[PDB]
Amino acid sequence: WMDFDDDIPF
Amino acid sequence: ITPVNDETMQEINTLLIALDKTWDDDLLPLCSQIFRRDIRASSELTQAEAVKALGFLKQKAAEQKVA
Repeated sequence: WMDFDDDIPF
Repeated sequence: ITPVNDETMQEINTLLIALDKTWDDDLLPLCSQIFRRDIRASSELTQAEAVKALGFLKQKAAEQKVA
């Protein structure tokens, strides 16, 4: 599960 | 737990505007994927969820200039 702690693009 | 308060909401809104992003287009979709519930409005987050989103927006706003 991707998380807000991951280097998610936005 | 309990719903997002107005001070936290206003901090998120400030950063969305600085990032040229929106609830409808950007953050509500992402929150739905991350928290795996179906979130259709900014007031429908919990405070705990909002604090996580705010930390993520701060990282984004600190990282680089908006193009």
